[PDB]
Order: sequence, then structure tokens, then C-alpha cells
Amino acid sequence: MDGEYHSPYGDDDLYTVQPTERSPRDPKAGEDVILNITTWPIENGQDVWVEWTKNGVAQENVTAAYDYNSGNNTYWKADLGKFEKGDEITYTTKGSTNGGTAYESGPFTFYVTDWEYVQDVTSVVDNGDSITLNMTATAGDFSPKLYLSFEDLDTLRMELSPTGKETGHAGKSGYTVEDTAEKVTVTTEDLSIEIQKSPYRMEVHQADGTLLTSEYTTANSLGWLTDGKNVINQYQNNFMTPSDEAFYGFGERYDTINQRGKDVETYVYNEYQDQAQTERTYLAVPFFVSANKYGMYVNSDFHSQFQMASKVEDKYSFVLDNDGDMTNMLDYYVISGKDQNDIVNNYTDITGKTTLLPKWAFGLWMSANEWDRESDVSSALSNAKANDIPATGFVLEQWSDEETYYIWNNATYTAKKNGEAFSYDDFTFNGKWTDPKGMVDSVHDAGMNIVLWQVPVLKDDGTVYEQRDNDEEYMISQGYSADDGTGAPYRVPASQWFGNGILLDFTNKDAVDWWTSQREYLLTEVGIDGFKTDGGEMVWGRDTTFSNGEKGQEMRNRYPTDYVSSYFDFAKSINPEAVSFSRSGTSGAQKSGIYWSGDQTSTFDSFQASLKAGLSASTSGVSYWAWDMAGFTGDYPTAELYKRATAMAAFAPIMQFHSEKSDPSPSEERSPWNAVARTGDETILPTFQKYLYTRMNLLPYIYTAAKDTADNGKSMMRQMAMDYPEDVNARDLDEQYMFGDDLLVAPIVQEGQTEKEVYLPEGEWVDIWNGGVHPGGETISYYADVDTLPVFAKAGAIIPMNMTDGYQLGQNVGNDLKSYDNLTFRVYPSGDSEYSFYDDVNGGEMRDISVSEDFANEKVSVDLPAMADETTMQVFSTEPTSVTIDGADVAKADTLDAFNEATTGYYYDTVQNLTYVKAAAKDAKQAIVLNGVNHAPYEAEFGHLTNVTTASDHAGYTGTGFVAGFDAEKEAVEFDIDAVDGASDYTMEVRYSAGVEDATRTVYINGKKQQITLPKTANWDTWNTVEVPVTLQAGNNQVVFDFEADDTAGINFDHVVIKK
Ligand SMILES: OC[C@H]1O[C@@H]2OC[C@H]3O[C@H](O[C@@H]4[C@@H](O)[C@@H](OC[C@H]5O[C@H](O[C@H]([C@H]2O)[C@@H]1O)[C@H](O)[C@@H](O)[C@@H]5O)O[C@H](CO)[C@H]4O)[C@H](O)[C@@H](O)[C@@H]3O
Ligand SMILES: OC[C@H]1O[C@@H]2OC[C@H]3O[C@H](O[C@@H]4[C@@H](O)[C@@H](OC[C@H]5O[C@H](O[C@H]([C@H]2O)[C@@H]1O)[C@H](O)[C@@H](O)[C@@H]5O)O[C@H](CO)[C@H]4O)[C@H](O)[C@@H](O)[C@@H]3O
Ligand SMILES: OC[C@H]1O[C@H](O[C@@H]2[C@@H](O)[C@@H](OC[C@H]3O[C@H](O)[C@H](O)[C@@H](O)[C@@H]3O)O[C@H](CO)[C@H]2O)[C@H](O)[C@@H](O)[C@@H]1O
Ligand SMILES: OC[C@H]1O[C@H](OC[C@H]2O[C@H](O)[C@H](O)[C@@H](O)[C@@H]2O)[C@H](O)[C@@H](O)[C@@H]1O
Ligand SMILES: OC[C@H]1O[C@H](OC[C@H]2O[C@H](O)[C@H](O)[C@@H](O)[C@@H]2O)[C@H](O)[C@@H](O)[C@@H]1O
Ligand SMILES: OC[C@H]1O[C@H](O)[C@H](O)[C@@H](O)[C@@H]1O
Ligand SMILES: [Ca+2]
Ligand SMILES: [Cl-]
Ligand SMILES: [Cl-]
Ligand SMILES: [Mg+2]
Ligand SMILES: [Mg+2]
Ligand SMILES: [Mg+2]
Ligand SMILES: [Mg+2]
Ligand SMILES: [Mg+2]
Repeated sequence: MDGEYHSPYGDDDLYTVQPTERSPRDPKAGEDVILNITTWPIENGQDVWVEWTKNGVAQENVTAAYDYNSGNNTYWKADLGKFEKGDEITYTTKGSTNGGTAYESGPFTFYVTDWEYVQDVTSVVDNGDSITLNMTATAGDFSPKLYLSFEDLDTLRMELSPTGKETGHAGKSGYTVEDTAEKVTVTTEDLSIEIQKSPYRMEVHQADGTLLTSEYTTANSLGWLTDGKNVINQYQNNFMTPSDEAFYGFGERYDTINQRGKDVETYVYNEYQDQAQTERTYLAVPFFVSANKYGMYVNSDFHSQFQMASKVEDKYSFVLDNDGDMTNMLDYYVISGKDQNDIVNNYTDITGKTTLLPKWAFGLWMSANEWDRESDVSSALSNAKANDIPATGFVLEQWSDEETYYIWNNATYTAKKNGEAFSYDDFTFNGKWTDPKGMVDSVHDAGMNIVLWQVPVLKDDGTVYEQRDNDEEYMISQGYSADDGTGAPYRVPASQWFGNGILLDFTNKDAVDWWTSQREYLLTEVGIDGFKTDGGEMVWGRDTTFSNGEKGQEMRNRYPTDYVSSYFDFAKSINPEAVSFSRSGTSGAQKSGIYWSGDQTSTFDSFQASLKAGLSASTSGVSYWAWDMAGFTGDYPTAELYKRATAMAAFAPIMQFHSEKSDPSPSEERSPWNAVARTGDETILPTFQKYLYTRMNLLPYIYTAAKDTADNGKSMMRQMAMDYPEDVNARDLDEQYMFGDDLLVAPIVQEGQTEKEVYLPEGEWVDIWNGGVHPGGETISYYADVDTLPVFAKAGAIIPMNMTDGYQLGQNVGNDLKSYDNLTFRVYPSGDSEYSFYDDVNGGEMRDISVSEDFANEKVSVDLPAMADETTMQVFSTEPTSVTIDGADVAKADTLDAFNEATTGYYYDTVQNLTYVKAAAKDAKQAIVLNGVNHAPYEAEFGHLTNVTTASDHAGYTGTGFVAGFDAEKEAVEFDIDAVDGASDYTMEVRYSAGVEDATRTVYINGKKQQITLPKTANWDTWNTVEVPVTLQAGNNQVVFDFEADDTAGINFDHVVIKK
């Protein structure tokens, strides 16, 4: 025999086992315990056995039985049997051939556990900032204590000490307690916590009595797993959930946005390509938000499983792991708030706010793994310029020596001992990188900022590489690695990414300072703008030990966030504009930069999973989220996928293209120019440009939303039920979302699709591209060819934009981040609305703008704050008869050219039905009033048409044209029209031409019929308006025009307008 091996926990992997583990790893009462053992080489006459004690008494040896052979190894199973709660088992596994040299593993000890639950509350002590509930247990000898405290008046914290020896934390004092024999009720202005005493059972209500959530009906819901003496290994609680309850968040999830029915693992993992199918993630957070208006956060870095009505149809549960330490309390929060987004804000109060990034982070990021030399960077920049792609971010991955990851590829130098840091001048730059500082300067010259790829591991591939070997020696001599549990440095398991590499212990501040010192010259001298901090899902092994005294079970989920945060803070300390770009983390990840959705293939299925990842991350407080648009690997995307992806990406928090392959031919860049080359579809370029230019037009809105995340916890991109939690149609939507406060975005994420269903919540929505009006409260069908993205603005929206003199979306304003071209506010008037604009160009002043819509009196008023810039309003309305600024008349400009020349003025855009109003910069509020205005027209051409078509061959129409002829039976034009100012009689203006003869049409108003007379117009180039009395109810009204048997003559039908 050459050896024997058994190790009960293997690498402690959640998903797999090594072939030499104990099963179960942590045996409970009544579970059969199997030991898997290996010997080598394969030989006759081998004996494998187990020497062991039960509660200190030597047992008869167990003989292991042959199981299987693989390679030059035999695998064996030894059966120890079942045990009782409290049993302490110690064993050693042994092997030898024909009574020769004996090889052994162990000794190993396990303590056999079972569940104990809270039984009754026996007394309650109110300490003014905390409440102690003294408890009995269902089994065992503990005297548990549950501590209640308020993180705020709407955020409840539970801390359980099974032994009673630990004490909970103080919280707010603003509560009262009604403590009776049978029940204790804890009340704040926001919450009513009702706790039955016998059996103990908690219900969490809002202050008005509405139930948020509650412990399971049968009580004994809250428990711990113990041997009663040495260990507590798990905690659980169990809660009642009705059949319609939806559960969102849990970090970044690829499979679904609503986790009901699933067991969700809070476990970071590097899963390539098939995250959705395996239900794995790089970014796992033990926090969810329910559409029943609460969130739950289990405050622990240990692995937890959330069982979301996956076992019992009306029960959800959490099972939280522990390392055995009996002094670690269970700590969790039930989180209420003013609305769903406020629940997320309260969660970020606990775990950390998003840090506002510089505005350059919100432009296009360009990346490709194949970029590996200065000529590649030069050509990326010149390709972007030649194709009018004004990006702001630039990533280099294949930049380094591929050994130290802090030295440029091909650089030569005198190696340094003892981990001493390099300066720029220590290097002779050669080959692929002759002048890194110059290269960076060229990136900056293009208006871009650059980040460099990093990992948290010291690579050790077993080869000789002087500087890396020097650094490894130094790192070990200082104790800068984690420890494997035996005194040796922890290494990533050999089969994994960077296997054999030594992790830097990011819990050790000295270690971090050393590691970052080696990169300092990249920031201070080369002038980089941050790091793409990749990896981090690299902590395996229960005995792996960190400088904070924590071990592998506790640190696996936390490690990536320690790593990412260390680098983010370090880069920012030198370069205040630095940005991190990362994939892995847990609670608190949001403090430290951008998160991208990792490694996915270029398919529509992947696109679907990416969108779910962003929407779940958003609920989990990770707002600055990116994805590799159209996928970074697999076969090159189709033109269709590339175009659909581009549109979504332009309307996502962070826009970035990227590609996996390191030296491919042809190129694998997901750049728009390479996509044209690879697909042969030249129309990719103008479509990409449209969406990129539109994003840059919206940058003032986007960046205000980024600040709103940082300040108020409102994520930039949100699943519909975050804004509409009571809306039954919004619960499961995963192919549309809100972007900022105002825009409903509905990407096409299905191959071959052109009829996109869009669910519109109650209220009026307006198509931002063309002014099409859509009353809410139904699913509409929107025709979207491959170049088209349905996007709608909600009623009352005030949307800041940076426009060219053309004043249309999708016109290139460039990538200047320090000035505006034409600062513009797009307004959809509806009652009184207000918006706080983040004017970052002018010192970050908040500009409070308000609009008062009064269409009943044919007026819209805008209260413009003091501004540093000329401003243009674009107000969705009919053409005013006059406009005043501070009471002073402003003249109508007849053309766009005249408007651009004017200092102040107004202009009416007939295509978009937008009134442009130009106001000078002034260090004082300005009152703008639009007079004689009504709600914008309902264009006939945007109506539901039956057997009738559109044209535009006679000038003077509004919108894009008119409905032509409309002069046979079974032809109809249907409008969905909102009552502008509630249920009332109104006048419907019908604008038409009838160049040959008097016409009539029939109209139905919510089923009520009348015939209208449309007198002849002089010719087909003359429009007239007839006023029709109608009666409209609140909200959406069905207005149907048709041509019936008693109607006559052709018309061209331009629009209708509703006015008082
Ligand atoms: O040149 C730097 C670096 O480039 C490549 O990795 C960057 C890549 O990392 C992340 O995805 C990776 C994935 O590409 C793949 O990598 C395996 C690969 O790792 C090393 O080489 C990397 C490049 O892949 C190189 O150092 C190693 O030398 C090589 O032998 C290996 O084949 O798989 C891992 C494991 O799943 C994955 O994490 C990142 O997500 C991605 O955006 C980035 O492009
Ligand atoms: O060039 C003459 C004429 O040609 C086209 O119409 C052919 C059509 O004419 C007569 O019926 C029309 C009817 O179709 C409808 O036309 C509305 C239409 O009028 C003008 O364009 C038409 C052509 O379509 C043109 O005059 C106008 O430019 C366009 O914008 C309008 O949509 O209504 C009128 C009035 O009731 C009627 O005269 C003719 O009777 C019929 O047989 C023939 O097919
Ligand atoms: O394919 C040769 C390549 O293999 C290894 O690197 C690859 C890397 O190039 C990348 O390839 C993506 C590619 O993977 C499969 O071939 C798949 O069928 C295809 O659709 C997809 O586009 O990613 C994989 C996985 O990360 C890497 O293994 C070698 O490292 C490299 O030397 C070789 O050139
Ligand atoms: O720390 C290892 C090594 O780094 C530099 O050399 C890098 C590289 O230089 C040339 O390209 C050679 O052809 C390669 O063999 C080298 O790896 C230092 O100059 C060198 O002193 C040092 O040992
Ligand atoms: O939101 C309004 C409308 O937008 C698109 O259609 C625009 C299209 O409408 C008519 O066909 C006009 O004649 C054209 O000039 C316009 O471009 C969507 O496809 C549609 O579904 C939506 O209702
Ligand atoms: O093993 C290290 C190698 O990994 C990948 O293949 C990289 O593309 C290459 O640049 C590097 O030399
Ligand atoms: Ca029209
Ligand atoms: Cl144990
Ligand atoms: Cl891995
Ligand atoms: Mg709050
Ligand atoms: Mg290259
Ligand atoms: Mg700088
Ligand atoms: Mg130490
Ligand atoms: Mg689906």
C-alpha cells in the first residue's frame, strides 16, 4: 500500500462531494453515517477499517467494504450506523495490505445533533431600547432569550440566544409595550408586533393592523440544531405565506424573478454559462422583498437556504448554517417602509448605501479580452471614432505579465525581494506595451477612462517566475495569506480557477496595504481609473482560517466583498474618479462599484437570464448593474440578437460590451463595428448609434437616478412590482421594467418576435419616440421591428435631457461630461408634478422643478428654479396661443432654426406634439406659463385601425400623418382616450380634410352613438376642426369612429383633441 485517505468535509462544496467524505457531513440523530475512504494503488489483500469511540468508550472496529475502483484507487464505504442526540463520536480510518505498513487518517470527531424549538414566552423585560422575551424550549436544558429591537420605527430586529448567555443590541426607544399573561404587543407609529406567549408565535402588522407576515400557524417555528453541549450548527424559522405571495431579490438570480416554489441557496459560486439552469450565482444576498410589503434580511455571512413554499405550500423557511459556536446569535430583520423602494432603502441603512459613482461610469464601456497590446488599444479607439461611438469607459484584461498581475506584459526590471513595490521608472517597457502612460493618455484624449483586470489570488502554476516567487515567499513570511487550518497557506483547490493559487487575506489590513501598494504606481503614475476586480468565489474548506478569526464556512460569501471593497476604497483614495467593476459579493456589495452578470453565451435565452439577474439584483440593493450585451462567448450573436440587446443595454444601469476569446480570428469583439463585419448587416451601426445617442441624450436623467440610488435606495432598473406591488398583472413580469422614476422599458427578448406585449399599470403612458398616448390598466400590443424599443413616460414625468440643436432623441451630443449642449426638460403634464434634478455640471446643485397642469383652464405652468444654463422645456401639449415668462410675452418661432437663434421663445413641434420653450439662465426662479393649451392630440394614425390605412401626402397634419379616405363600411378608427380632468362633459375637436364634399361619420363614446357632420374644406391641403360634445368618465374611454351605411364621402382624419 502507498496510501490511504479520508477527510470528512472534503472542500466543503455545497454542490459536490469529494469521493472521500463523511455522509452526512454533520450527522443528526437517527441518520446513518457512512465514511468514504480511498486507498492506492489497487492491490489484492488490502484491508480498510475504522477505529472509534462513542462517548469515550472504545467500540469494535468497523470493516470498510469495497465500493468501486477509479484510476489507480480503490474506494471503500465504512458504515458507523445511526446515533442519538448528544453522542460524541471520534474515529480514525486505516488501511494496510497483507498486514503491512498501516496508513491512517484522523482522528475526526462529530457531535450528533437534533432540533430544539422555542416553546413559550415565560416573562418579558422591557429595557426601553430593547425587549427581552425569556423562553422555554421544546427539548434540552437551555433557557433561550429572544431580543427585539428597532433599527428604526419601521424596521424590526430579532436576535436569538438559544442558551440565554448572549444579549441583544439596543435600538430606537420610540415604542410601547402592552404585556399581558397571554400576549405581548409591541407598537410603533409604523408597526404592531403581536406575540402570543403560549405557544410563542409572532405576527408582524403595520400600525393600521394590516398583516405583513407571521410565523407558521402551528408555532414552535423558531429553532436551533444542537447536541445540547458542544455545538449549535444551524438555525431556522418558519413563516405562513398565502398562495399569491411573490418573493423577490435574494441577490442576483438568473432563473426567475419570483422565487416562490424554490429552495434558494445563499452561496456565492462561479458557474460558467449555465447559471439559470443550475440556479447558481456569483452574487448571493440573504435578503428578499415580498409584494406583501415587507422585506426579510438574515444578518449572517454563513450559507443559508430559503425554502420559499418549496416544501409545504403555505410555508416559507430559512435554515442558516453556523460553525458550531454556541455564542453566535441568530440575527434577522423584518423590514417595512413607505413603499417597496423604501424597504430597499431601509435594508441599505443596515448593510450600506450604494456609493455614487462619477458620471463617466454611466456612458458606454468598451471591452474585449483580445485587446492585448498598444496597437489593439489604438485601433479600438480609432474604430470607435471612425464609427462615431463616443464611449466613456475602457477595460483592459490581457494587459499584464500573467504571473504577478501588477506588471505590464513584456516589461523588464530588476526583481525585488521582500515584496517591495515598484515605481514606473523601475521598468523598461517593451514589446506589446512600450509606453503604458502614453497609452492611458490616449484613452483619456478620447474622453474615456480605463480600468485594469485583477484577481484576489497570487497565481501559483508551479512554474519558476522570479518576481512572483519572491512575492509568494514574502506574503507567507508576513502571514498575509489565509491559513489552511494546519499552519500552511490556504490555496484554491487544484481543480478550480486559479487552483493552487494563494488568496490574499483581505481581512488582514496589513496584507491589504501590501497587496495594494504593489498596484499603487498604476494609479499614481500610469494614471488608471480603477479595476475590474474579477473572481472572489474562491474560499473552500471548513478549516480555512482568516486573520479576523473567522473560518471558511463564515467567510466564503463575505470574502469577495472584502476583496472588492478593499480595491474600490484603495483606488478612490488616489483617484477620486476611480470605479470598480466586479461580479461577486454578498450583502454590502453595493457600497463598492459596478456589478456585471458574468459569463453568458450569445443567445436569446441568455439575454432573458441576464435581464432576470439585473431585476433581482436591483431588488437586492445592487443598482449599478451591467451585463455583457448580447453575451461575451459562444458563437457570434446574430444581427437580431445584437440589435435587441443593444436596445435593452442602452436602457439599463450600466452599458458595456465585452468578449471572451484571447486571440481569435476573426475578431470576437461585441463592438458595433465588429458586429457589422461578422454578420454582414450594416444596419447594425445606425441602430447601435440611435440607442447610444439616446442614452447620452438621457444622461442627465440617468445620472439623477444614479444619485437617487445612492441617497434613497431606489434602484435604477426595477421589476414592475417594486413600483406597483398591489397590481396583480405586475407580479411576474420579467420582460419589462421601470428605468429611473418615469420610463417603462419593454425590451424584446424572444427570437423572431415583433408584436411585443406591454403591461401598462393604471395611468396614462406616452411613447417617448413618437407621442403615442396609451391609457393604462391593460396589456397592449406594440409593433416593434428589430430596430425598435417600446419605451413610455409616465403621467407627470419631468425628464432632463441633453439635446443637440436638432432637439430629437437619438442625435449625437458627444461624450462631454462637464457641460450641456441644450439642456432640456421633457414634460408630460398631469396634475401637479415635481422633480429634483442633479445638476452635476454646475457643482451638483439640486434644481427643484415643478409643473402645474390646468388643462381645464387651457394652461400649463412651469416653475423653473435658478439655473446656470439656458433651458428648453419640451411640453407635451397642443400648440399654445401664447407663452409668458415672469409675465413677459415670449415670441413664437415659426421654425426650428428661428427657435435656435432666439434668446427666448417658443416653437411647436407638430410631429411630436411638443411645445419647446426657451428660457435664459437666471439666478432666480422663472414662472413659465403656456396659455390656450390642451392635452396633446390623439393622432388618428396611432389609433386602432380597421380596414383603413395612413398617408402623409397633404401637409399640415400633426403627428406623422393622417388616416386616409376612411370611406367604406366596416372601416373604423378607435381611440383609447383619458378624461383629461376627470368625469365631465368635454368638447372633442376632430381635425380633418374633406376636399370634395361634405362628409359624415358615426362616433361611439363608451357605446353611445352620434353622427358628426364634417363640412367640405376648400381642398385636400386645407384642414378644418369640428367640435363634438362628448361625455367622458374617469380614466380610459373607448371612442370609436366608423363609416356606416348612413355616412358619406371621403375624408383625411388627422387627430382628435379633448378639451373642456
Ligand atoms: O488575460 C487575463 C485573463 O483573461 C481571461 O479571463 C478574463 C475573464 O475572466 C472571467 O471569466 C473566466 C473565463 O474566461 C474562463 O477563464 C479560464 C482561463 O483563465 C485564465 O486565463 C484568463 C482568461 O480566461 C486570463 O488570465 C487561465 O490562464 C486559462 O488557462 C483559463 O482557461 O473561465 C473562468 C472560470 O469559469 C472564468 O472565471 C470573467 O468573468 C470574464 O469577464 C473575463 O473576460
Ligand atoms: O386623382 C383623383 C383621385 O384619385 C384617387 O381616388 C380614386 C377614387 O376617387 C373617387 O373617390 C374618392 C374617394 O376614394 C375618397 O378619396 C379621398 C382621397 O381624395 C384624394 O385622392 C384621390 C385618390 O385617392 C384623388 O382625388 C386626396 O388626395 C386623398 O388625400 C384622399 O384620401 O373620397 C373622395 C371624396 O368623397 C372621392 O372622390 C372615385 O369615386 C373612386 O371611384 C376612385 O377609386
Ligand atoms: O477553443 C480553443 C481554446 O480553448 C481554451 O480557451 C477557451 C476560450 O477560448 C473560450 O472559448 C469560448 C468557446 O468555448 C467552446 O469552444 C465553445 O464550444 C464555443 O461555443 C465558445 O465560443 O472559453 C473557453 C471556456 O472559458 C476556454 O476554454 C484554451 O485556453 C485556449 O488556449 C484555446 O485557444
Ligand atoms: O520576474 C521574472 C522576470 O521578469 C522580467 O522578465 C520578464 C521577461 O522578460 C523577457 O521577455 C524574457 O524573454 C522573459 O523570459 C522574461 O520572463 C525581468 O526582467 C526578469 O529579470 C525577471 O526574472
Ligand atoms: O405608441 C404609438 C405606436 O408606436 C408604434 O407605431 C408607430 C407608427 O404608428 C403608425 O403606424 C404611424 O403611421 C407611423 O408613422 C408610426 O411610426 C408602434 O408600432 C405601435 O404599436 C404604437 O401603438
Ligand atoms: O496561462 C496564462 C494565459 O492564460 C490565457 O490563455 C491568456 O489568454 C494568456 O494571455 C495567458 O498567457
Ligand atoms: Ca395625425
Ligand atoms: Cl459536529
Ligand atoms: Cl472556480
Ligand atoms: Mg427608512
Ligand atoms: Mg490582440
Ligand atoms: Mg487621473
Ligand atoms: Mg495571522
Ligand atoms: Mg419564461
